[PDB]
Amino acid sequence: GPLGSRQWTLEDFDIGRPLGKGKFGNVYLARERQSKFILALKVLFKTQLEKAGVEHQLRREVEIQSHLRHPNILRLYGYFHDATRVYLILEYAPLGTVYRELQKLSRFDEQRTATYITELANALSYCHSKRVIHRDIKPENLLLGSNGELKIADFGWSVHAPSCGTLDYLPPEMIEGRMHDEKVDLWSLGVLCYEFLVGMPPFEAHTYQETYRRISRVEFTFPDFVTEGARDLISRLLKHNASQRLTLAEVLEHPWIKANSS
Ligand SMILES: O=C(Nc1cccc(C(F)(F)F)c1)Nc1ncc(CCNc2ncnc3ccsc23)s1
Repeated sequence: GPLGSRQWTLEDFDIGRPLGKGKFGNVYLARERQSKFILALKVLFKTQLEKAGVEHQLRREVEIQSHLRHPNILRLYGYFHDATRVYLILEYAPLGTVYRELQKLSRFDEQRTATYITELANALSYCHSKRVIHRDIKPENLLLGSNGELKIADFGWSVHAPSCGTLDYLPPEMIEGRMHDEKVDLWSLGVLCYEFLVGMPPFEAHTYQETYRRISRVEFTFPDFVTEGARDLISRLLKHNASQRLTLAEVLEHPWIKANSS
């Protein structure tokens, strides 16, 4: 492909409409001028990265992504900069974010949910084998390909094991500033499964302090419609003791996953 070749500049691209907004910058549709290749560009600001102390994290993300190749991980082809801005050259996800899909549908059926969980678990299995922990799994970081396949994105917070918004997706060991490993992604997977079926994550609250309290205690309940198989998978992922959480192999072979995934 044309985005694997070169020292990229902004003048190499036609810029299109905004695809999304982020805390650290906007994402735009783009077209590479020579090849006419359609892609996305995320535009970040130097001052903003400097002040937050995250420039090395961005370098690490680009480096991590230079190695990862999986159909359920969104490609990051490389980056360039000008005087004031840094630009990430990204694979375009034509069907948008899972975050937006959930807003539109309110909740997902068991089939769509199990299918997304399967694809996520495959992507994460691959990351963990290449010892990469994602650490930032949530619906805004999950995008959809031409055929509706899930693609994980944003390795800006990723680390090699062991080692911005709400607390909703973070496990007890992370919110308490403790040592943590690959099992953090397993907790976030449980949170996602719940959110997909219910329409909101299990520790959601009006305050950071209440979300913190409920995560620490693993204090949550299921609405009446959540089936016993889904309850089982979620309860075996949302364990305070990280070592007790299901492995990804065990998720992919879970009876509820097997029955409902396409
Ligand atoms: O955002 C990232 N990295 C980061 C972010 C903050 C801070 C840091 C730092 F701390 F500095 F390391 C690093 N990476 C990302 N990688 C992929 C992204 C997805 C961008 N969105 C889209 N992409 C393709 N198609 C569509 C369609 C709709 S939206 C959309 S964001």
